[PDB]
Amino acid sequence: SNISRQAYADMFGPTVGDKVRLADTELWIEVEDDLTTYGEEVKFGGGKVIRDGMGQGQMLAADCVDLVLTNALIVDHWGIVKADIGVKDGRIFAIGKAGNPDIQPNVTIPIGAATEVIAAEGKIVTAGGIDTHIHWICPQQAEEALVSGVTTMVGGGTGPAAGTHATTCTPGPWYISRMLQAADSLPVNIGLLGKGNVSQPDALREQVAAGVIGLKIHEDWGATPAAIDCALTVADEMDIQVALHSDTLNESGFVEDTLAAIGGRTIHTFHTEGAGGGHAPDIITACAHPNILPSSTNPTLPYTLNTIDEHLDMLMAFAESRIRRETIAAEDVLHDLGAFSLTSSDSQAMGRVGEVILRTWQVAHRMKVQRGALAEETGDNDNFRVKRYIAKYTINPALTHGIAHEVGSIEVGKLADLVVWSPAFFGVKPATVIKGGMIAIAPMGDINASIPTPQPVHYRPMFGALGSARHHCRLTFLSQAAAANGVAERLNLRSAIAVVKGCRTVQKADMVHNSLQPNITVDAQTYEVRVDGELITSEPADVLPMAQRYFLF
Amino acid sequence: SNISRQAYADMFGPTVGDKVRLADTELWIEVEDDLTTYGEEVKFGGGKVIRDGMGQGQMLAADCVDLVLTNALIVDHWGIVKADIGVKDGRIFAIGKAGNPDIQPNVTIPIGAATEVIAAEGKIVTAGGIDTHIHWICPQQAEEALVSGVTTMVGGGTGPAAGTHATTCTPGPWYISRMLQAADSLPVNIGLLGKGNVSQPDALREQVAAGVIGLKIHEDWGATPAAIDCALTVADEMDIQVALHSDTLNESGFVEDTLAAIGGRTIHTFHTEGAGGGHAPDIITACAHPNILPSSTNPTLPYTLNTIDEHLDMLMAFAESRIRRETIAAEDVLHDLGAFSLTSSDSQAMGRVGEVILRTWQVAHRMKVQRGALAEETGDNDNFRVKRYIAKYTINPALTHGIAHEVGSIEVGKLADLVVWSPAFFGVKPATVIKGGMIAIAPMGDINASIPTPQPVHYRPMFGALGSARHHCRLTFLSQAAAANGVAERLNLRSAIAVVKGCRTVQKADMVHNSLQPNITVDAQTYEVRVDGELITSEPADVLPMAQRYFLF
Amino acid sequence: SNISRQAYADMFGPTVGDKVRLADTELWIEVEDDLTTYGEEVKFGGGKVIRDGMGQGQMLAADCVDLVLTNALIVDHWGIVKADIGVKDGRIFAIGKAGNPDIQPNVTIPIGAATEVIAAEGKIVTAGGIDTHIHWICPQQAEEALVSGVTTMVGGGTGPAAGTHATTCTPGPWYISRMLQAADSLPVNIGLLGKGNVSQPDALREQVAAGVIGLKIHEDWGATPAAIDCALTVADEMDIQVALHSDTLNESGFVEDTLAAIGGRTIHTFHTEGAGGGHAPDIITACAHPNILPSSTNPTLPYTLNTIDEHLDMLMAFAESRIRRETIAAEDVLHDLGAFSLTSSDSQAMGRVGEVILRTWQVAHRMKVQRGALAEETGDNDNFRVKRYIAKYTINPALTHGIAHEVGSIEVGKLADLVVWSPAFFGVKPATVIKGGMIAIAPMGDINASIPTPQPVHYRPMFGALGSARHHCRLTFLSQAAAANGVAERLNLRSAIAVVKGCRTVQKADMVHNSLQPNITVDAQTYEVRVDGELITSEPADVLPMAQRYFLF
Amino acid sequence: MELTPREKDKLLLFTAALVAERRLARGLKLNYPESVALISAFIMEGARDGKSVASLMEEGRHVLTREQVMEGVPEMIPDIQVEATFPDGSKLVTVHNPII
Amino acid sequence: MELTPREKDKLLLFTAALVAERRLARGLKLNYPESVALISAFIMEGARDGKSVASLMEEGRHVLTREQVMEGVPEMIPDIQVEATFPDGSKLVTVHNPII
Amino acid sequence: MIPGEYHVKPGQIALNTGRATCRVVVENHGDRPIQVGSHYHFAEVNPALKFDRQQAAGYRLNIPAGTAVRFEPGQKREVELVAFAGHRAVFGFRGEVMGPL
Ligand code: NI
Ligand code: NI
Ligand code: NI
Ligand code: NI
Ligand code: NI
Ligand code: NI
Repeated sequence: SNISRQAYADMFGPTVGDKVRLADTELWIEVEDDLTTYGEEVKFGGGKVIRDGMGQGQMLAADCVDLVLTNALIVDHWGIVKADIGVKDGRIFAIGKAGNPDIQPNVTIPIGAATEVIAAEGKIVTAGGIDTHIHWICPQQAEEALVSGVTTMVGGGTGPAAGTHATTCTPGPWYISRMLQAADSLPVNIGLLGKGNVSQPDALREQVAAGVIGLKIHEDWGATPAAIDCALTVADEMDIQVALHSDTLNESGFVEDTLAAIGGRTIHTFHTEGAGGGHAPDIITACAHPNILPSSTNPTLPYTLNTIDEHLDMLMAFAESRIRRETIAAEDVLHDLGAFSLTSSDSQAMGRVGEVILRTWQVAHRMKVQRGALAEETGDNDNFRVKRYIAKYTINPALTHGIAHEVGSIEVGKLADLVVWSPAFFGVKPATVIKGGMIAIAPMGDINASIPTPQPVHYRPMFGALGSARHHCRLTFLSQAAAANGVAERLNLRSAIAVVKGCRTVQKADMVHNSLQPNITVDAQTYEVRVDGELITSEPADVLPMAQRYFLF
Repeated sequence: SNISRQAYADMFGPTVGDKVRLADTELWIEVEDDLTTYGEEVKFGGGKVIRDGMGQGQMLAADCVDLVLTNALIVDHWGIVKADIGVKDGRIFAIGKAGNPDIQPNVTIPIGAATEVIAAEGKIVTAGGIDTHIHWICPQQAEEALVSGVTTMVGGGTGPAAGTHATTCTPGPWYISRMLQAADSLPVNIGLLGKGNVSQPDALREQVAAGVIGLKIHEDWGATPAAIDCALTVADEMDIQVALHSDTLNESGFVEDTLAAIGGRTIHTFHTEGAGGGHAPDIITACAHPNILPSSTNPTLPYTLNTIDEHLDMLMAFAESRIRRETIAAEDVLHDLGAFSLTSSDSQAMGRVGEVILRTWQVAHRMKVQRGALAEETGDNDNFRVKRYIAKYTINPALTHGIAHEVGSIEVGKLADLVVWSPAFFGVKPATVIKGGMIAIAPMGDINASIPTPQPVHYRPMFGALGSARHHCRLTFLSQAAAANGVAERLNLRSAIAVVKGCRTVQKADMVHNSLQPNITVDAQTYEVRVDGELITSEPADVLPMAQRYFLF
Repeated sequence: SNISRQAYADMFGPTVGDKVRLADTELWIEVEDDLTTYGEEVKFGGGKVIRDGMGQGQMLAADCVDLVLTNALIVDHWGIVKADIGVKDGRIFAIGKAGNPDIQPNVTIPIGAATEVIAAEGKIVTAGGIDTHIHWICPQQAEEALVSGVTTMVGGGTGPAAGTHATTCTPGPWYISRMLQAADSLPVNIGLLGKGNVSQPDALREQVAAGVIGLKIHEDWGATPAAIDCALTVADEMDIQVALHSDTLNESGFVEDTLAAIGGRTIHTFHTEGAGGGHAPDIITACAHPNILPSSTNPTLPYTLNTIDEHLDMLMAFAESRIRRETIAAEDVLHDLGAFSLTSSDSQAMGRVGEVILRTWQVAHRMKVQRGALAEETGDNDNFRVKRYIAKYTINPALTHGIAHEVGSIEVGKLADLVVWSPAFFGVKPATVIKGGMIAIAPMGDINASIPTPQPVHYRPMFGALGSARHHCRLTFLSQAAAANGVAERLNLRSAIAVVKGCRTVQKADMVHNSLQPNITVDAQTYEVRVDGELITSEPADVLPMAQRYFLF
Repeated sequence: MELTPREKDKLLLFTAALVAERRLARGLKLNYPESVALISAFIMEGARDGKSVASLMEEGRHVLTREQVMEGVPEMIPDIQVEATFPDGSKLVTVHNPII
Repeated sequence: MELTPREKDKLLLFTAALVAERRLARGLKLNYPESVALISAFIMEGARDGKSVASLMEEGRHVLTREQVMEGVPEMIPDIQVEATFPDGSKLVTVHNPII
Repeated sequence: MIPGEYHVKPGQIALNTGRATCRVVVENHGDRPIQVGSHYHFAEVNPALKFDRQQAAGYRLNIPAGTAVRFEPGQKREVELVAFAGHRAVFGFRGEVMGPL
């Protein structure tokens, strides 16, 4: 039997060689591989394949996956392939060919009576996003982020308090405890950051032992060389990550002094470009060092017509020293080259919590338009650029904070945090958001309707976000010390617990597709950014995709 | 002393002989009996009867009911009577005459210091509805159903997944466990259905042992004779119910073949008419058998002008074999005759979750208009028709799934799940919804207002739907096996637990007021339904009551 | 160095001698004292004071406060002073001068790494309000009250039931238990009232032992001399408070008879003016007795043009005996003189749950306008009037119900329930509401915005109102007996527990700034109120502040 | 704006009234919720203008007549109640038998 | 009014449509959510007037044309579905390729 | 057609049939109004009401349950009483009986 590739694409989604446009951008992905056996694809429906004795086997629950995402077009740092996805015990079981071994060939993902089915033919499946720059200003941010496709949130705060408005810090044991408890009510995996600004190591150890998976050094609390050193010392001791927002005022020294204080120790620099904070006007030079894991906040991504104008007030003498067109324009290119490895929000403190994914793709769109194909690109597609950019908000953030053994990518053994997208709405509005094996939130039509599709259709929380179900499907990250001291039992945390590790050994070279260490310099007077003497710059966009075509406001 | 019957009706509600119009329909009920003693009725208010030493006695909490619904007009399968209702320990204590035995005569329901009062004079009180065809596509369905007056929901699903969109199945142990846990957050009693489509009995036993109170056989998973037999075998073993959605395609055989496979064993046939699924075009003939408990989904109730037109797309060659004007028109009459015993929704999979009660009464209205009084009717009222129809969504569903020992009717010892209605809004918008002795949801006006009546008035959750209170007032149904294996403790379920029993011994004859087994045939070419050779049909309604007069949209 | 007082006021808020207008009223407060050391004030921000080694010390968590509210203008019954507030372990640690003892002088509140900061410069900080007349008609009332600044709610009810609509009673053990459990879900401290109307003491003891912190005597349940006596006897036994709503009908006797029945025992008279219930037309004379703690409900505060007209229907022969212009006008003055000690709502039963604070200040505004300065006033300010009126909804209610050891005022050792206000919106819309050391609710702008200030800005729940965090920050009040019998463990209550004590020993003299016992009489025919023969009256307001300038509807 | 729950709650009533207002304009006979919404919104705007409670209790009975609403609707609405912020604070306005 | 969840839910759609309606009036080319809202509200009012399902399925395809919406928008909307209370109860109206 | 309308059959209802009744003249000597409810023990009403208390022993007002009779200051009127039933045990009110009778 034969079938035209078009009819095939309509029935089971695209296959090897077929290209798909990501939303309304100019980025095109091409299916690199297909793990199916033509003619043996699994489809669910009346008279279709997944039925007793046919595509569904006679095996017991222990011998079959709990969930199968059929004919999914995976987009991950390791590849863009067409395959079936098996989920078991809340984790990624396998990526391959689903079906019944009794009558079907090459079945690697067994479907049985205990198997639920999610039809993904014609859909793009990605790992949940991970935002490592969250200001816990309000609990509502969690749902906003979940809706956008971000399944893990790392940050600090106690609520709408002055300290939190400005920094990602959950100050001391009492607040840390309270926030760990409140975390059980939120539908995303969470990790907290404590206040790392202190020159007494015991004050820091207490916080780590209390539960935080990292320490935030912020200039508002005093980002001095003494404070920085003290935080890194405790970090090397307790295997936790340090996030830095350097001395913008150059009060205690310049950028090189801070770099000296850090002493080659691992550190994650927040908003490395500078607008969101850091030594004026050259904190961006930090991305040249091997021990630096650099990320960007999202208001500056990408450089557009209104960027500069809006930034002055979101900030409001050091304003015009902080907001620079030169470094802002360069930042986009540095992302395209792999010099900047992560993207984050900086939620409600110069950042948009639900625009991390959206903005990263807009930067990719703009760079393709301005610079063309990347040197690593093969074939007539943007596969490598896509892999480079998706890594910025998935695997890299996960490596940076020592949680990549649990989440960050679609790999066997990791927690099943997946986002299903329709090509037309990729990176803007997802079709399904799965937390730990359960749909946590998805667009839903009229509740009293005969079908789930009638209007109005808006995102509503599902069973994966309800009480005990939620606890079983989310993770609360603790520091090894906190886990050992039995914090989870003492606070009576009800969610699953995961411990962070490998925060001190990760380096720039470990950043997937984003390990560039450029010989970058910044002119002290003109603020011009140069890599190997070449000027790095770009043009501001007048109109962007993934914008006015999708939003009501 | 004397008092005119009209003034009496205004003060304590109607009495023996008085008739009341159900909403804006043509159905009239007549008060058959009154359990009061004229002059000794209990009324609450300033200077009224329920006061210390007067209508309120000096007994301790153990010797008086927790709640009394005064002067209620009960409408149940067993009668339409005027009486006081006593509720104790979350259950129905008694139906009779409330008051203080110290000074009042014939007091059967003692009112004391521990007695709360709900004024029901001029109100109709009914048992909470029970929907046995729920697709757990989204948690929001629970509130929608509660608002309509449905207090118990039986079905399957894991959320907005392809399998759930199509079938009422909660596939395997893991999903079953997760959904049982999520159930603790919903304000309705719940029972889950697993995937019954498999030819290996152990795969089914696992699900029953996991927690399900039934198994759903759906053609989308393969409703073959082998699968059907395997499900029924396990059902007879574990005392659980089987719900069937037969082979529409006639792939494995015709209707008679399926009937053969069932082998006289008890089975609940979903949407027996056919439009919602089943052997084309004669699955409706199933209602002639004694081992069949037949129910209808609600989109086809009642037959109207737009019915056929809307159904084609809600379905979208076998479309015109599935959607038939002939069987649809006959279905209404079969309900009026007692050949179809239950009504359900088929929520968001060709059914409206909040229209189960509403549609059942519209069918009754239309049938009275077209066929006049029933042969069982006595007096100039529609009492019997009302009792026949109310049984369709209360007691019958409860018997069908082995939970009638807990809910389903207003009888002593059963869980106190009651709905208070104002005659003008009967079956459309309830005045109060009581779950296990506590008001779970009711219409509420301005929260800052001087009284609870100012606008805007819309349904809002009450204390009976809050945290631990909710757990104490709702029931999670488990299979005898699951209960024995200690599933509730293992999953740490916080709600009350009830076990299903008597699912295999119930038969068509046991259906209250709906035990007709007609000699029904369906013409293979014309699709005409005939009972004893007589053609069964009806006319489509152009306008219906309980519609545009009550809804804003 | 020097600085102009104006620039100072703009930077750190007003200081000694500076006056501030409360909202849009005519009431002016003057800063009486300032606990700072000019030049050593603590400010948070980039380059500001609270930074490592500077305003932030090197002490461990145990040696520093968890939270500091900087440069706050406190307004409390004991004073209107400018100072820093330290909060530790969910309680008020100290009021004084915050900072780092290493380099700063006079530091009494230590700031360390574990210290979160809330900037209160230019803000007024007050204790959370306490409403002792709550009808638990619906859970939504809790959020409404919290938003207004009321952190503690005392009352009774089971939901929208007839008994609750009319009285503040949670009838019997079963309902009491259920409501205690439901309380864990609400973001305010709660205490329940049982039905005190019974002539059998054991029926009352059961309720107290069940969990209630008081008993409500309501005429609708029979406010007879026998019932009253029985309730007070049990009250003196179990150390709980009695709330009274006397016999309006004069059925069992007149006001003097009720007073006789009470026999000099402590009792809290609800809505003492009369409109909301009580002996017609002289229940107001109750405020002359030493054992009476009198309060007002809020619909009558203050006397305005529409007051009388609206009241007839909110009530609907004894209507015109209950609603009297004479007693209503006098009530405002009696409040100004300190004859009436408390203010409450009477939520949804002739009272507005979110207008307790707002109305109290409107009465103060109107009285200043009509009567000028109080005799106790010193200086050209309204400091004493402010202290007299703020005590009416904070400390006095707390003393009246035996919970002043936990809440009611901003004093060391008490639970940290504070409300931050901007002068322009004082008593109308608060900036921050802190429950037990955590922000429970506050106005919040666009969740996806770059800052928390963009529109729309509306009150949204914060972390202090989430799951376990909420439980750790709220209090459930139990009677000593209930606490002893282990009710909290039996019901498995998850919130913190506090026990009431000192309810029988409190008297009119103990009411802060409101201990006046006037020789008051009421003319039986004309209803005119006279104190020492002088006529007490006032003029109805045509327009009031804290009204149309702040609300959208 | 710092909208409180009650302000946001009234926004619902206001919008419900917009629905009715447009349908009345089309020449349709209003149903139960439409009528209640329309008359309520009228009174709220009345309090905004500063009319007295006494005045609105009367004016509210002339918003919709029996010929502008579906059969039975008038009987389903024995009265309408709503609160709004008058110049002198929140007040309850009760219109008895608003539709005649 | 005793508004049920579904009635309140539709109020959202109605308001979403008001937004689109005003922008269409300004002469703007509508985007994805604006289009879906506008056409849906049209059908709801249609059911209020009492038009049949059959009639609305056709009428809905003439509310917005390809020249009144942003590029790609028509392709993003293969169909629109909404339910409303017809004189004979709730019915589903599905408009296929509403924008041409 | 009126949604939820009643169709009350014409006629009357006889209240408290077969119970001993008695009439008494009552006069309000107080300066404030007094209102009594249908089930209140009449012998223990407000002391300002002058009447034969001894005859009112064990009796309440023979009127529709829930209603009440009002006595303005100085008002004199004849009321009909009906005897309590049940155990005929009186508890509460002004605390004058607190036991059977
Ligand atoms: Ni920063
Ligand atoms: Ni930040
Ligand atoms: Ni089906
Ligand atoms: Ni179904
Ligand atoms: Ni009262
Ligand atoms: Ni009250």
